[PDB]
Amino acid sequence: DWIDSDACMICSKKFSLLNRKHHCRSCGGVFCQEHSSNSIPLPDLGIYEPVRVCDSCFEDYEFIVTD
Ligand SMILES: [Zn+2]
Ligand SMILES: [Zn+2]
Repeated sequence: DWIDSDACMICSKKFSLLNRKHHCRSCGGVFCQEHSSNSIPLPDLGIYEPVRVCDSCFEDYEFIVTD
């Protein structure tokens, strides 16, 4: 499920203490803060409080909510 890498999957900037690593709880990828600034619940995983997701997973969720 979760993978790891040394850089953001969207912008390829390398993580460091000044640009920390974060995982998307929906897709398992790694992203910088700028590309994972939103959080959403993941009911299909039994998670009902907002957890961090990447922009792509956030859009997917938002599309379902306002469909
Ligand atoms: Zn990034
Ligand atoms: Zn994601």
